[PDB]
Amino acid sequence: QERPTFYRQELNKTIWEVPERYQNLSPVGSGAYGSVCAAFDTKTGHRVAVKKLSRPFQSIIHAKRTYRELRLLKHMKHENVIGLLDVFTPARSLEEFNDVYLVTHLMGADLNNIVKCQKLTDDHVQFLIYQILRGLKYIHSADIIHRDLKPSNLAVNEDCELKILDFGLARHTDDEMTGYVATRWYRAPEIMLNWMHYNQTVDIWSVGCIMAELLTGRTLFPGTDHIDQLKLILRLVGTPGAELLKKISSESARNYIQSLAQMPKMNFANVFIGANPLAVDLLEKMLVLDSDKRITAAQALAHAYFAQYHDPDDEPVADPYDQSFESRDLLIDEWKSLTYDEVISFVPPPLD
Amino acid sequence: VYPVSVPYSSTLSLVMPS
Ligand SMILES: Nc1nccc(-c2c(-c3ccc(F)cc3)ncn2C2CCNCC2)n1
Repeated sequence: QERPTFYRQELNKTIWEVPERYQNLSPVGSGAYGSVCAAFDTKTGHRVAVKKLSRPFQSIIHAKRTYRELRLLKHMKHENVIGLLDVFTPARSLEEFNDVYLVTHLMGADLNNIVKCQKLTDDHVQFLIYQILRGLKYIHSADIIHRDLKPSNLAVNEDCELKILDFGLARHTDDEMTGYVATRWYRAPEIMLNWMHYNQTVDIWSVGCIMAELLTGRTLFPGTDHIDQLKLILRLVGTPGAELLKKISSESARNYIQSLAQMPKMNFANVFIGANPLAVDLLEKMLVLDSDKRITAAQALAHAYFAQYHDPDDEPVADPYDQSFESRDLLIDEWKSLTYDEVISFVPPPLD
Repeated sequence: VYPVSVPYSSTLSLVMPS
């Protein structure tokens, strides 16, 4: 219909101005460049997560980041990928347009919380990784690369359902609140130092790191610097041939590895003691340095580890996603104006 | 060696932390 009635309050030391349909706002921590509140939605009867962007138009870099997130979120329509119930702004015109709120279904936790407060069975792992892969198939089908899969970017609820969020840039950073320390632990050797030679196969590495950690409860490669990170990896997957060692490492790192004795590949059945041998087998096809030999999201869905959940008919794909805008160099008000067109054009899901 | 949390042998719930 026309414009809802708004109300105002103070959460996380800033004014939250939202439609009356959203009640009982409770802060549930930070998101990417913003922060998120749990709510009740009187329109649909569901509990929702509302994220308010934090000064979305303060600079060019940020204005473009805001556009990029809205476009992406508007496009993602899949059960295992965060998408939009609603997007709103309290402004009534472009001239007073400063704030952007985004609403999705409320998920209770992420895998970081889970892994640090309970043990998971093999059944738990089967379904959780099954979901990650299924969404990943969808995301990859659209010619999108996540780049930053890790436990904290996988949101979950009490029924053990899972959604992928917070897509990362092809960029290295040590800026505040970007999650840079943990991202390094799940990142594919080929993109540990630069983003010149990579493809979507980087996410499957990540998945492998995540799966292991769900099985054991421990971070698989918790390195302290790039040298220590590469060591820890090779120690498990064996030192590779010289051509490949140089694709996946720096001069200094390469020299460190060679100052050590050749490392053999470990048998993953001797590392992960007690594991379902199907679980080990799949890990063995994810965590390989040769990205071409890495099993893909599509294929892995058909693996026997997920026999209980696989169904090729209910594992949908995506409309490829148009990222051209990324090439434009604009001004704050220019991005902010594209961000406004997208707010106004937004159509919500049907009420079921 | 990483021993698994719950050894394999021959509807799923998760406890939310708060
Ligand atoms: N409780 C909850 N439920 C779902 C998502 C989030 C959420 C959002 C978010 C994103 C878009 C949106 F529209 C609304 C909320 N961004 C980061 N996170 C959390 C995801 C991982 N845990 C901490 C941050 N939080």
